[PDB]
Amino acid sequence: MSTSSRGILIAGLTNRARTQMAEGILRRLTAGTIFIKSGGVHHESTIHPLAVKVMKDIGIDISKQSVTSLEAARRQQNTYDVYISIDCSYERRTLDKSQPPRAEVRRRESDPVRYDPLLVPRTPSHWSVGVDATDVRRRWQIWSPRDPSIFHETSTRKFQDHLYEGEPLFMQLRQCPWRTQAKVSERWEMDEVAIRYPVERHSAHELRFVQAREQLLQRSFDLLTKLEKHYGERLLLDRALLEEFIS
Amino acid sequence: FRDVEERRHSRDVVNELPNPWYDYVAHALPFPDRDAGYPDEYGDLGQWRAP
Amino acid sequence: ARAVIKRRSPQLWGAPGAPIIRMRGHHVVWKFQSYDLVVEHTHKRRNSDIRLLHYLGKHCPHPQKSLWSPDTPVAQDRHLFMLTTVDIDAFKYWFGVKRCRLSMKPWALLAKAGLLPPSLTQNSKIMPKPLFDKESLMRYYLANRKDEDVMAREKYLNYENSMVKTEEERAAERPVAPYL
Amino acid sequence: DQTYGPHKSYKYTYMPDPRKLAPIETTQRSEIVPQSIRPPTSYVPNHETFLERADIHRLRPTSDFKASFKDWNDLFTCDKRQLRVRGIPRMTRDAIRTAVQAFQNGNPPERFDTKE
Amino acid sequence: RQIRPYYNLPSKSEHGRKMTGFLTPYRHWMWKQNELWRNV
Amino acid sequence: SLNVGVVGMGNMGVPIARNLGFKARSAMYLQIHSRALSKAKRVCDDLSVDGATCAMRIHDRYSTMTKWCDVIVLALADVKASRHALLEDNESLIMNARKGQIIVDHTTVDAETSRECAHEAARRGAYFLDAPMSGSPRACFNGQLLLMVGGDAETFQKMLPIFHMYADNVFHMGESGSGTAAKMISQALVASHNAAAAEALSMAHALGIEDQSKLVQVLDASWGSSTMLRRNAPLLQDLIRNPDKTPPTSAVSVDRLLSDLAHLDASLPKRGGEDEPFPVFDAALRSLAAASDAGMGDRDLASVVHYIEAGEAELRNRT
Amino acid sequence: AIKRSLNVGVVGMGNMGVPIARNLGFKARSAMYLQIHSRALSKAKRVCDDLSVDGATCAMRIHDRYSTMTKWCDVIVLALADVKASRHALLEDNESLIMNARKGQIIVDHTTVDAETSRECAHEAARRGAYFLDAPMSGSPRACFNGQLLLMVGGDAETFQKMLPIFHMYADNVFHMGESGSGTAAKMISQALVASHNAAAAEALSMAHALGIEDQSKLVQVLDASWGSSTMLRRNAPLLQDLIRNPDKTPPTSAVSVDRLLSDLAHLDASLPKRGGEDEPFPVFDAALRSLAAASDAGMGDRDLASVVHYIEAGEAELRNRTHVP
Amino acid sequence: ARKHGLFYGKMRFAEQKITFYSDRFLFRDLVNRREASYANVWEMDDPYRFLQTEQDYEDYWGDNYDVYRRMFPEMIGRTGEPVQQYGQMPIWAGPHRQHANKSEHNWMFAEIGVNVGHEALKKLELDPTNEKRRRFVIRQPDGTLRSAKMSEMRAWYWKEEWADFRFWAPQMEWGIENTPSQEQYQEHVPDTTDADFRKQRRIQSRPVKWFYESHYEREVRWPDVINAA
Amino acid sequence: KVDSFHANTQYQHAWPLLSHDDLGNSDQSNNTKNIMYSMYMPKRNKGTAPWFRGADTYSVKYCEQGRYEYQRYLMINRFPSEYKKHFLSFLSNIRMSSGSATIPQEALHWLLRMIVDNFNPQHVHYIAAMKTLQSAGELDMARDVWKIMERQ
Amino acid sequence: GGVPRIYYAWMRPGSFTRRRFEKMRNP
Amino acid sequence: VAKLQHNSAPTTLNFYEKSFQQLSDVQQRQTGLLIGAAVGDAAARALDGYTAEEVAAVAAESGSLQDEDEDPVVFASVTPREHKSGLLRHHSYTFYLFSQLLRVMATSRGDFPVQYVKNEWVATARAHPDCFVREHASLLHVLCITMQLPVIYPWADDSTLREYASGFLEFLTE
Ligand SMILES: [Mg+2]
Repeated sequence: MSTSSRGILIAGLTNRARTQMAEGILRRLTAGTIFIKSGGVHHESTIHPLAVKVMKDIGIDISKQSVTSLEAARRQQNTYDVYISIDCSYERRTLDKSQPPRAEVRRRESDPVRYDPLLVPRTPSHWSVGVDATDVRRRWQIWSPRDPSIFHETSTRKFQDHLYEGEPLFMQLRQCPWRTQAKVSERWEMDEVAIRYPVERHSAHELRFVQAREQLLQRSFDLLTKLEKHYGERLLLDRALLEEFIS
Repeated sequence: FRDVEERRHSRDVVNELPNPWYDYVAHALPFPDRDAGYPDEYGDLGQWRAP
Repeated sequence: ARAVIKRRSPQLWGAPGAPIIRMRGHHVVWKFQSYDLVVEHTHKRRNSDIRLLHYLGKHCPHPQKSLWSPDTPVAQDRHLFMLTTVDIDAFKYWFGVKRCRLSMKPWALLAKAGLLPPSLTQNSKIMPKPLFDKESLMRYYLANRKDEDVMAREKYLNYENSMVKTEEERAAERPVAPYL
Repeated sequence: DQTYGPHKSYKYTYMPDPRKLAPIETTQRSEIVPQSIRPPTSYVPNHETFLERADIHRLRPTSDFKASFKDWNDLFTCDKRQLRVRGIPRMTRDAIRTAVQAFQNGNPPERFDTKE
Repeated sequence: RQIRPYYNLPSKSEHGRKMTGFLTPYRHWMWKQNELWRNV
Repeated sequence: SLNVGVVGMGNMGVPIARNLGFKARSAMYLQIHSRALSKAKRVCDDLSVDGATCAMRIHDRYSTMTKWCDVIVLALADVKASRHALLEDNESLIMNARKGQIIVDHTTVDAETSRECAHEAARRGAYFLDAPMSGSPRACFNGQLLLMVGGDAETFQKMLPIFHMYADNVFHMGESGSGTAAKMISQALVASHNAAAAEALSMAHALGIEDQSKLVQVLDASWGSSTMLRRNAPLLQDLIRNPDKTPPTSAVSVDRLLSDLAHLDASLPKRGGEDEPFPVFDAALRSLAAASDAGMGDRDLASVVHYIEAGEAELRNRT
Repeated sequence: AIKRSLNVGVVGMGNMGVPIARNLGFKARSAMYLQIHSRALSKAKRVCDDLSVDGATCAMRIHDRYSTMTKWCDVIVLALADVKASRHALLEDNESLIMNARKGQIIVDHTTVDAETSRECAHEAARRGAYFLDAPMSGSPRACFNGQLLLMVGGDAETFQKMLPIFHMYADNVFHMGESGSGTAAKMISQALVASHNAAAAEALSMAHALGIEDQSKLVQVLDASWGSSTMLRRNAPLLQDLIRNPDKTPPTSAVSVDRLLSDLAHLDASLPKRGGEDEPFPVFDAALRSLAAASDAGMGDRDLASVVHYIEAGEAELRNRTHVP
Repeated sequence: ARKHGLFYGKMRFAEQKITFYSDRFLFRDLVNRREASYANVWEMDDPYRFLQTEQDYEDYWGDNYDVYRRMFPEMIGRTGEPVQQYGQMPIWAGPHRQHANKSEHNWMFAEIGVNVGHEALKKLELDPTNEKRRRFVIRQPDGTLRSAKMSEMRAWYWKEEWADFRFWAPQMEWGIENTPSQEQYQEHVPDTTDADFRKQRRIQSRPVKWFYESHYEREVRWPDVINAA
Repeated sequence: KVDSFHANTQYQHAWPLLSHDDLGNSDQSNNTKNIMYSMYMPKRNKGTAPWFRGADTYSVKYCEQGRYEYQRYLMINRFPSEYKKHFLSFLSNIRMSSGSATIPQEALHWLLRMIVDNFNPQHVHYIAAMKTLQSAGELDMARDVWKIMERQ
Repeated sequence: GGVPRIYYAWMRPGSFTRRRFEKMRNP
Repeated sequence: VAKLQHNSAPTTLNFYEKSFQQLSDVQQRQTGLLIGAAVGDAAARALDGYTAEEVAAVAAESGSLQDEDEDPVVFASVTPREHKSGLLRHHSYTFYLFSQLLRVMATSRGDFPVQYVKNEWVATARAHPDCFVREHASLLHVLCITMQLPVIYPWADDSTLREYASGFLEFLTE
């Protein structure tokens, strides 16, 4: 039967490793009955060759998939029902994208410096996520110096003063505060796996894809169980992957 | 909040570097230590008021 | 302390009050608006030719393109730039010796320079404010408190003076055999 | 077949400054610090209740714009430009944004109505 | 500015202000908590 | 405060009263009316056993509901039941309406029905709003419905906190009669996009494209994208590649779409001068009618793909 | 065996070719040598002049003959207007690119063509030893400026992996549909859905005017909340309402036209198989074809697709005449 | 770079200076600088010997030569200055305020004052071997406090738009007439007993960790072990 | 269509290598045929031209000088009542008792600012500074006061 | 007035610009 | 020469990658004695205390190299035994006194007496008494500490260097 779900968006920053594995897992468990669109912000990449091999160990072939942005789906943001943001945690996030991640803030229970859980609260889970880092969109602008309003020497359409006029094709990022308009909105915190650290073996870099695979198997099982109580239908049609996951 | 921060600062290896904006004051005298050329003590063209 | 109070700019404790570090603007449009980090009084002196106490610098709130990207490429060099001049010695003199006041915008600006901690109004909205109980605080204080002389010596180094001579320097500064 | 420009030995015939051709990288504040949305509590269960609790001033008619938002998340995600394009006056949208940012910091709108 | 919440002591007075500055002990306790967080 | 009264208990009538009993924390008084008093007592007992925060009343006639409640909301099964309850009964809600009452009808009725209901309510002094529901019964239980309210503007602004208790998307179409037309246009676009998706996937199988899972990804990012194209294509793939396979039954059926499409041709003006001033609308309607009488009426809306050529049978022979 | 840059050429400065060349001139920072071809050298000089004064990061080179464009480029990308110009530039000319292709070249066609043209182009490119990809583009020139174009690459997968860094400079959604001719069929299906959804949105807004709905934007929000949403409806509904409420108002000219969509649907009809010597019936698609033909026969084919509305019943006139002849 | 509708000229000299024929000492300085200079410098000479990698070779001569030559007027053994980073002062609020230093843009801060901001001492105020160097800081958008680059430090002064393509300082004569004597530097008579500022700066430089273990002549020894003894 | 009109009516192709001037000049070894044009320009400009003092260097003496070597000895005379007032002010500022608002180092500071402001510190100032620094236990600061007295 | 300030350098007899002007006004 | 920008390629591989181009030829050898000792001590940290047969057993148990992975001996992924105190899990105890001597040398702005670093070194040995009694007054540990002394002035002769180092060599053997 045609399902009542209008679509599933898997938002990311690069659409390279984690969102490609999440599209492959969610398509198998729903048996292709639900439209699933996985996209990112920076589309200038290919699917990682370890992301295809690790998914091939289960039997999922994501080699037919492709890296694509969500720019076609930002105009149709109100038409999709489910919105998933797969991004790294803000305590472990690094902006250079060339180092291993930092250590999170540790709290006391019942040598890293542990904090008090009453003095340092832990961002309680009943709150919602308004905008994520995956909720941006690209904005291309060009200020050409052949426009006589920009070529004039007293003009604010330049990012300098005395060097030149205009600016050739600069890119800025907007915000998309429409993830709360979706019916089901979740955020999945997973570490980065698409960038290899300073010196690290191929067996150790592949192991991070295996650990990111088991987290995506658990989170997709919790997502589809929530959506089965939301719509009221059966969305875990193929349970051949879950019997290896439960056992 | 002071002791936990000072222990975390002493265990951290990155923020143990010296900071010239925080560690010291470079100069506290009212006059600079070397001559920058100024003043001129003379007039120029179009200046009638001298001194 | 007037009969008819100036309704638009009220202050505290009369004029001229404590010296305060402010970020004053110009009467121009936003696209050419810049700010001056200045030290002035609590009430602005409009009857003087000396309208400020000290000028700490100029902040440009518009981001500039990084014109120095091919010099030495470091991490996050091609991002935009916010240019500001900060008089370090005059700020430390008016902050420590004269004990001036601070608005929240110069505090947030100087926290970016490494001179001050982040301000009280710079809120991390994902982390709530702490909750204090005296029993847990007493247990943590009795778990690890510093020694009395060590605390006194670190206070003496931080507040009183930090250049205290060693014994190897006292043995060097003392006179020698023709006078000793 | 010809190269563009009469010089034909230069990479750029107009010879601009090489800092013009330098790229500009970008990073949103959403990558630095996220924005969370608190759920409605028992004190403010709806968004019209949140607007009526914030109406304390005569010149800030906050309770006049209950129809300007669809639900709680639309009230708590709109910035001041989106309040401006919805047709809200300046003091009213400033009071709305201040009440939203105070509720985000942990301060519910508990203030005395100073109208009478 | 000193905040006047709705659950303060109301002054039933037609010749002045309608709400006093007399708090609740919960307001005293949470003000002490905010005082310590500023004291750090 | 305002007293609210919900009339009619069916498959869709119960969760509106359940959400009005849940979210109204004893501020707005709740009254329940039904076609039978036993069903009203049953739904009142069901609201009583699971936790009721507000007092609720049970009535067997519309007169006490009129004299007690300010706001009356109706959720019935068919058009003729709402026409009997609102206008044709002796103790009618609109013919005996109080001045200042607000009567909202959530049934998909014709345009003339909403027009005469608004006319009788405007002569009585009340305000009539037509707001037909779009959504699932479980989505109504979770609080997600689409409402297109037509009526007065300030009356619509008075009904926004009541409409937000059981619906997320509540829009104002304008004057009365514009809310009941929006559901007709919406289901007409649903039928047209379903027929277009069936024809497009039939031509995709005719051209010999073997990978449809990548075809929907590019077709969603093109200008010929639609939500029905995302919905029906995994079922349409199996219905095309296995034409002997019977389509499965769904919640939404061909007859459920044709029941709302049967209101549109009565609410439209006379087409007999040009005989077809709506090409793809009748091109989808004939395919749905050919799918209905062949035994596939109760099944899913993806059954149009076997009756695409049957939509040409009423065009070659009738001309 | 010289370590050098990639010679990348763009043939045809038209509606969509010049933003492709501008994106390749901006976003390729000293990694390629750009060639720009046109029939008139003044247009290529104008495009290279605007790229030089706006500030480009690569060196550019104008061409006026296909022979130097063949012998210079490692990668050739064609963005032309119609199938006839693409068939002339690829196969019919004496100096054409595929007929004189060197060993190892890669030729990508962004012009939407028929299936047999792409089949013969890929066959002659494989015969010469080169590679051919057919990747019909979907999007507006404003969407081409923002780098958001839709590409359906048919051809070799390793050539697709080689050409993805060039395809990601002006297109975000780039899919590999499979063998040669798959992307052309995908473009045909996409434009068939475009015409069908345009006719559906036209009839929807005519129903909205006939039933007395004043504003269209709230109807667009209602349809976005429900299952009746489509891209062409949200694209056309303000102009559809302004054309229906003002029934004498002439539509404006857009980048897409009735003639271009009719040419692409004619390619689709030439590429669609028949059963039993007769055409397979599709009622909604034939109804949209009748409306587009009635819009094009009145001289209103150069304007936007919304121009079908003032001739939609006229399309039925085109069928009704075809009923009364014996 | 030339604009369209106007004519341009050519500078005869870069600076308004006094001639070297006006004095014998300026003449001898010019002759001694020309002997220590090249006549034509190419890609293989000693001022271009810092280009040890072909990537640096293609970076310097390609697409940024007009920026790389405009860094410093005189040709030196490099093109700029090495970048070093500073330590962050401890924020006693802890992780409540650890997010606030990370921002969108780079925040550049420069020093001003009485001692700082004079262009005539500009190469003295950007000298890394000067204890009173003009302090610059740049907070990155990820919160890192680093120093400024050489062009970043020179951007805060007046423009210096000339370049020296001849003089190479390792070719200076040092054996016959250029002989700096230690007795000439001893004529200033720098003494530590007559002025205590140098020893005070040395005391301000050294760590003060001994003040906490003062009571723990007494001299500091290694910790004596009792488990191994 | 809005880009087809805006042509390059602003820029021009750059100067080639070994090019001449628009006035006909050229950078040769012989500049007798070349001329200067500084005398044809207007004499004063409101503002600063982009070529105004673009390459202007200063003397080496500014960058080879030591610290505080430019200060000449100025005999700043004043009234004797001003002498009494400033001596009493500095003597009261030295003798401030070290509480929570005053560290004892200020007793060394107000002596030093007495010499920076070109006053001769009397013997009572040295006596008060040494007694104030001995009362706070700062003996090396008192010996530094003695060294300040000897270096004067 | 009508003449620019560079007029005496442009039209000086023997210059490049004056010889170009005399050559183009009389070929 | 320049390739198409793909897979989000980084501009620089390290913070100080292009800062080493901004040093002289002697300053690259001055920092080579400092940074090269820091790289070498961190590479052999995980195999500290291993015998020659146990090091060869590490390279034998991992025989899968894709030619992008380096030698498994350098920066090994083996589990350490004492596994450590706080800071010493990345560098040895000899490097802790090496890093404290470098920190004094940077702030002293040149040559400096041994008394500036005496209180820094005895605080480490008081914190790690097990690593102190293993390595004190040995030829390997003393030589690794005083290795960084000719960075202060590399053109000095052996007579000046051994005179300056003798104040450091006596306290490390006392
Ligand atoms: Mg994708």
